[PDB]
Amino acid sequence: ILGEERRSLLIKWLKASDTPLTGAELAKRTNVSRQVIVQDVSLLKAKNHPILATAQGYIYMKEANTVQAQRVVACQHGPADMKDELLTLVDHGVLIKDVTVDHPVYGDITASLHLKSRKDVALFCKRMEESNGTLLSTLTKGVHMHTLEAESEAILDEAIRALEEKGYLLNSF
Ligand SMILES: O=C(O)c1cccnc1
Ligand SMILES: [Zn+2]
Repeated sequence: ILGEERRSLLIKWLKASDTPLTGAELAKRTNVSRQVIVQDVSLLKAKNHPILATAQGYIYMKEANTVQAQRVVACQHGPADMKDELLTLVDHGVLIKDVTVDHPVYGDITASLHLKSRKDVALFCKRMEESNGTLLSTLTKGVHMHTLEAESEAILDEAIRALEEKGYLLNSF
């Protein structure tokens, strides 16, 4: 009963929230561990709840008041330019929805980043360097995909052109 009560609260809180809720926050609200929250959300996903774990916390997927522009972008940068690439995108008001790496063993690996602010980017880059941080390894020579989302196609164009000026796009060859 208590586990089902806890998961009912998680759904309520995620539906009411306009921002990601960290596993740590959800764990503190329910007196469990972040690991228990992982298991709760896993069970909810198997019940077809569209809950996504992002780099900033859990979100319940729903639609916006205006339909946003979206684009798949092929990128490439050196092993020290991740923070500058991501900051360039959020500074143009672009949501960095995900990143995909073409891994020789796993195939395409996609992480739901949902980076939106400078603080999102700074905290994510710090946490990845403090861990193993090998999602964008020497395996693809920095080549990777992003799904980007913005209010207009004009805004995506300016952000993508800002990537090219820094040499962060995959050069058609
Ligand atoms: O965009 C990048 O460079 C990136 C994003 C997530 C993880 N590693 C690299
Ligand atoms: Zn990138």
